[PDB]
Amino acid sequence: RKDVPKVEGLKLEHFATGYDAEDF
Amino acid sequence: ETNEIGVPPVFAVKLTYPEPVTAYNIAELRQAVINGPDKWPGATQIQNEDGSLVSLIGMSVEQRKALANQLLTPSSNVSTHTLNKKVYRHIKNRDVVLMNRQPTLHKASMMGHKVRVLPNEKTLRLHYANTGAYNADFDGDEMNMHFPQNENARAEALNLANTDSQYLTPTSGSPVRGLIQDHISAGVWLTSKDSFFTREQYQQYIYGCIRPEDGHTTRSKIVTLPPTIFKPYPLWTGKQIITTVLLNVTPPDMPGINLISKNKIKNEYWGKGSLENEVLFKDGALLCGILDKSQYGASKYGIVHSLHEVYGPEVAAKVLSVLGRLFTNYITATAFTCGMDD
Amino acid sequence: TTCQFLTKAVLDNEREQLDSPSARIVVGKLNNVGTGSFDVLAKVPNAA
Amino acid sequence: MDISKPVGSEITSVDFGILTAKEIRNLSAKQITNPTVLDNLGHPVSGGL
Amino acid sequence: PDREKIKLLTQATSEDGTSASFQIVEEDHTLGNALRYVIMKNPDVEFCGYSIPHPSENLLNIRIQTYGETTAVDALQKGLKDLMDLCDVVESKFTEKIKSM
Amino acid sequence: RSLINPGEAVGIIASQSVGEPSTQMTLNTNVTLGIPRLRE
Amino acid sequence: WNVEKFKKDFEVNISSLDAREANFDLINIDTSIANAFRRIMISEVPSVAAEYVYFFNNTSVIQDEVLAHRIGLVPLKVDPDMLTWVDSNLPDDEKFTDENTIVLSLNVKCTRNPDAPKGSTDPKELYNNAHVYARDLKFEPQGRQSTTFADCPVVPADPDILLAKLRPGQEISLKAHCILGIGGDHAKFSPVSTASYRLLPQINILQPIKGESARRFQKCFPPGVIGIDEGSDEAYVKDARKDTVSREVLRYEEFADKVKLGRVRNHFIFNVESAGAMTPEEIFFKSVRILKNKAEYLKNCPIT
Amino acid sequence: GYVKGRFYSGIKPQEYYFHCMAGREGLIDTAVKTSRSGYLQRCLTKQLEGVHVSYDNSIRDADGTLVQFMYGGDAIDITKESHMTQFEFCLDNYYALL
Amino acid sequence: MIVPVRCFSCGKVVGDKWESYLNLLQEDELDEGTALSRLGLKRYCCRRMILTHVDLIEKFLRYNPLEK
Amino acid sequence: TGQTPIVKANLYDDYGMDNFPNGFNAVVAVISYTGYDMDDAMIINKSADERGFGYGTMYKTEKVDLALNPITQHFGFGNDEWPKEWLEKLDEDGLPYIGTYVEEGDPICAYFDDTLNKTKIKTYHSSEPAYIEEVNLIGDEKFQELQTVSIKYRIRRTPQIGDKFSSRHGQKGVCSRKWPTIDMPFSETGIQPDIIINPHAFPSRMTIGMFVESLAGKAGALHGIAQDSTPWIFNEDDTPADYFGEQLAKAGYNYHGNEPMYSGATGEELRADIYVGVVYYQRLRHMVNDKFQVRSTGPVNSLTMQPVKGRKRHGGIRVGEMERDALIGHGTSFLLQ
Amino acid sequence: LKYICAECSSKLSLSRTDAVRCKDCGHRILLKARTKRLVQFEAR
Ligand SMILES: [Zn+2]
Ligand SMILES: [Zn+2]
Repeated sequence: RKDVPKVEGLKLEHFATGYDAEDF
Repeated sequence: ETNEIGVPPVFAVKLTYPEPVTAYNIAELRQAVINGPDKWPGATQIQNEDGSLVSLIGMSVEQRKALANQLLTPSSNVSTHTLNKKVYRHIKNRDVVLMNRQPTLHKASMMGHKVRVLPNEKTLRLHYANTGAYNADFDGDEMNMHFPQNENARAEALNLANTDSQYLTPTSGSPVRGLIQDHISAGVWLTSKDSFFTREQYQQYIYGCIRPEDGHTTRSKIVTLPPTIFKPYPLWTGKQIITTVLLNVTPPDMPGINLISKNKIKNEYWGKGSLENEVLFKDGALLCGILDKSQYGASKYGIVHSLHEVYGPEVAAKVLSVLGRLFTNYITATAFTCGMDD
Repeated sequence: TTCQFLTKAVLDNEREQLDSPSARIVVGKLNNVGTGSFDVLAKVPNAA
Repeated sequence: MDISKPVGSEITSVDFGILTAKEIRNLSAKQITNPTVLDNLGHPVSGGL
Repeated sequence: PDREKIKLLTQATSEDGTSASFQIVEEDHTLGNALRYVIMKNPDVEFCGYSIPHPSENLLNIRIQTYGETTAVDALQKGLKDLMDLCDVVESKFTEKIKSM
Repeated sequence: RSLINPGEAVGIIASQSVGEPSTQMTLNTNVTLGIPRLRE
Repeated sequence: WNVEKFKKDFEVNISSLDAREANFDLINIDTSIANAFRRIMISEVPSVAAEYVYFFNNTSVIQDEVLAHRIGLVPLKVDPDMLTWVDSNLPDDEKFTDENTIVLSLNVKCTRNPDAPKGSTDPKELYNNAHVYARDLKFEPQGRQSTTFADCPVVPADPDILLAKLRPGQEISLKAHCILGIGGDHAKFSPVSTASYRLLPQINILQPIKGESARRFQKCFPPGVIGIDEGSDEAYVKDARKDTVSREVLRYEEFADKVKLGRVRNHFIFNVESAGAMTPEEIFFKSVRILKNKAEYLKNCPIT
Repeated sequence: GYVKGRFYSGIKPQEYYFHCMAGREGLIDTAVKTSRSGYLQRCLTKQLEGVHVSYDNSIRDADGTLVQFMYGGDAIDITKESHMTQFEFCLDNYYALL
Repeated sequence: MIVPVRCFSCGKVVGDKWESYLNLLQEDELDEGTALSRLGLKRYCCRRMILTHVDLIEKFLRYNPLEK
Repeated sequence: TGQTPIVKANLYDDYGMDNFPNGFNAVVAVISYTGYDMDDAMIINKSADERGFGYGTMYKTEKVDLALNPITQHFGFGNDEWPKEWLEKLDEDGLPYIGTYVEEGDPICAYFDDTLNKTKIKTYHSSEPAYIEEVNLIGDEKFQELQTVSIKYRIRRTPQIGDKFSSRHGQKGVCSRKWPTIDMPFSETGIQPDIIINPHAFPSRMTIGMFVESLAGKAGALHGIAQDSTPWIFNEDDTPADYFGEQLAKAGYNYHGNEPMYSGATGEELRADIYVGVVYYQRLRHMVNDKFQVRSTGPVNSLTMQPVKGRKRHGGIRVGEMERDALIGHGTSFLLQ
Repeated sequence: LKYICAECSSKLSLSRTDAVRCKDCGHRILLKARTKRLVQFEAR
């Protein structure tokens, strides 16, 4: 049985309040 | 409150009770008549001394204003001189009303409730603890509302078959009025040893449920408890909260209640040395133990009923209502979830 | 059997003395129950 | 009903009996013999129902 | 001046004053929470807090008990005013940082 | 003080303490049991 | 306690400032008050919105009430300090004047375009004015308006707010009334694209976590959250203002005893967007002053 | 039909099916076989309505006819009972009870 | 029916970024997630709205009672 | 409004359920707060409702034609002096204007009765108004002067406290309060919950599958994906709680989907970062009577005097044989009277 | 000009006992259009 395949390229889509995305 | 029934606006304005006009009420009935049939409180019609009805319908200020001051007029007819006019006032919170949900199997399925008006509701509103009686559920279920029509009736529906007059069922002798859902889970959580509170909170919660201009004052001043923990930080425990509520409520002339009871939580889950399985009330104080469906549900010899025999239905029934708020309060401040981790 | 029992009353010339609750509900007389087991009287002075 | 129209008169007991042709022909306000009920414009036929 | 904006519920109010409760219209937790915390900063308030009798009627109830120096009235003021006297300080400290940024 | 008050139509009251519980006997778990047994 | 001992100590820092929003922290204040500020900037700070909307005619697919409901939501770029409220006692003719309200309409007829690239799917070239945007909303100035709002015309904050769609033969036209009000009523008035705060987490490590346990503990939180020390090798907190409260660390056992996630109940991280009407710093000003005022209104009311 | 699965993790198609046979049950039984006691109650009340406790502690019908000489043979209320014999919780609070 | 005006949980306007979203998944062949990003939808709630639209309006527009 | 479910059942696309939507991806609150949400009840954000949350509309259709027969019934206005105030709710052709508001009693149609010489009117008879939408009028097979006509009526059905709502997980609950978005508990992330469902509606219900949908939905949106949820893709080994619980961690949110929250009123972080997510919810049709009906006094009966049934004609409420007893029991000979 | 065919979409007007039908198609199916009129609405 194949495992339920995880789709790839999971990125951080969340940060603290009042913050950008470029921190990383 | 438990003994209460929520009254939607679109109703009260249509339901009217024929009140006799005299001196004691004249102040009132006047005012009402003015406000007419479309402004609560008020009335819609006047019965003179000869039985004729007076629809304040398409009337405005004046016509009313006048017909008002004519409440205390003599009799043109020497026959009916004994009679006075009767104003058909709106149903106010001072009155009583009959509530029921078919099928009516036991007498608990038809009880009377204190009136209380709630502006802005499209439906009646009922406290939870009652669900045990009528067999309610809040899922598309309707109930009938009946309005007393002579003081003799109201009397019965207020002292023979009201709400609290039926704490114990005829079937056996067990309660039918306790608590449910949020309430159980909440209660205990606050009573665990793990509950701590400072002055600010202490007081705040206490009033957030107590309400002194309510029906339970006991002394025109709210009492308090010395902090269990003094230094370095003055704190009070949950178990004291109850005690605080207990004192400000039970008649200030009767000795505090003393009870020997247990809950539904084995000493286990609490850990070593914990005795939180046993509940020990002594002298209007929660010395040890936690509070459970076994306590404020419909369970014999549970603190509720216990209070019942000692201090009667009222003192009790109220206590509940007042807790139901404190409880729902402690919840709105801390919350109660359930996630994957559970 | 509403109809037959009726015949039982006519053929006996029975006197239904309006006692049982059921019998009163028809006439509307206050029922034997509780608040209908006793009566009310006015202790009024000035009668002698 | 109102709290200002009482009456001290009340039936104590109820009996059931047959109606003799007498009481009937005596209390009756009118005798009926005609099938039709209304004329040709919508009025109570004499002796009608 | 308005009159119904604030009324004293006379029932649970002693004659000395060191105990009294009031009903306020048109005001929820927003004010009740902030205010109550202010009243508690008065060294004569032995008891305080705010009750909402029901969320369907824009009502707000405050209870204030005192030792005896001042009565319910006063305490309410000392706080009522101290409140504005505080948020005002906020506006400045924020103003200067908006102006320098 | 724990007596029963003269009046109470204990009759009717009993008819209730019977008809109401007989609604939990809707299901089935030797003899006759439940709704029928009461019929007899 | 003293108001003075408070003004001296209380402080505020401004993190990021912008036209549409800003970040900042209030420190030493109590959570009750902050919260108050909150409920305000959302439910009590006035703004402009469309109330009554009268239908001259509507022959599109979008049914009437729906249509209305909508635009009554569109953001309105007008300094709500330029208009007065509305007395809900006067009948309809005396209730709506010039300096009282604001008038806007919108009249679009759509037709077929016989000049379409005979083989097009897109409705812009096949049809004339099929799509209706918020830039389509027309300002009709009234008397005391031709001078009042002469400098700053009225325009929806977001012009391309897609409004109505339609194929040829269809049309819409219907002016609408528009005043001020607040969120506590109908969210249309809420002058913010939300705004709220958050208690600044406090991460405190019990014992030193050096060696490899440095890179393994560091990578259990957002970036830069946990920087590794030099020489000491032990981790530490960089800015607790970057924690997402993933609680991650509390999963891998070794660390489930080496720290504790907590709070600093006097540190508030504020963030406030904006629909477009009122710039941020402003929406804040009003709120603070809003409370200040609500109070004074009480200092000057007698008792019953 | 043994459930080697669980509600968290996941049950198998085989299990699921049999599971249906089950949840359909309590609903095929309390719904296909609803017989109301609408007569039972009326059978009793409407005959026993007038039955009551007089002022002589006897239990008669409405027409005087007697059925019992006392309620439970002791004439105790079914509700004032609860703690009539809870002697413990009684001598506790004595001063309150009295 | 068509693009909801504001967001459902904050109010942030949204009925605009419809025509660009489509152009993002179409010309730029970006994924659903990154397209919602550069379009100004940070909190999931806002993202929700767009990610799962049903421009079903265009299904109706083919039933115009004003043509052959 | 309608949306494609974030949590899908793959077979959804194949069967083409997008061409005929039915739900709306909703933000869900797994929590007890207001304390009005117990008894399997639920809670709706006011600011959502107005923002447009699952707003629906109703459509009724009525036919006119006094072909209960040599014709005499013509639509329009006759020369006789009819009322006049019919010239507003109605055009000169005897058919009403398009998009007109009308409640019970209002005119719908105008016609002349040659055998009655009086121009009369069929009215609207629903205990609730509406606006016109359609205008349907058809001739017979050729001249057969107009006789048969109809039309459609738009009836606003804004989500009112009382209608039913339930996701696809047998989670039937009625709405008890429409809570103000300001009193709602807001998230660390800054999100006022759309829907609130109480955790006490779960233990005796066992619908864990919702719990899944949650993290399932949250993620997929955050990343831009439709999460496949067709039955039996997981087995005791690789479980959703993990698979997705990761996607959430790899996105930045807490593992088991836990999110930090604050009390709209008090304003301090609650106790536990209550766990919440997103669910395809469904709006249940007005399958409720709701229609209360009071009865000061009105219509009775010729042979009995007691008021008859009604609801729309203010029919009195029945005191049946059961309640008769109830009262009898207590001992309230008066309430009975 | 108060009417429209539902079939061929030809705007027309009926007289006194006119052809209850389209004078083009003959598709005895009809509908009256929306006249430039007004109703009171608010955004709620
Ligand atoms: Zn949003
Ligand atoms: Zn045609």
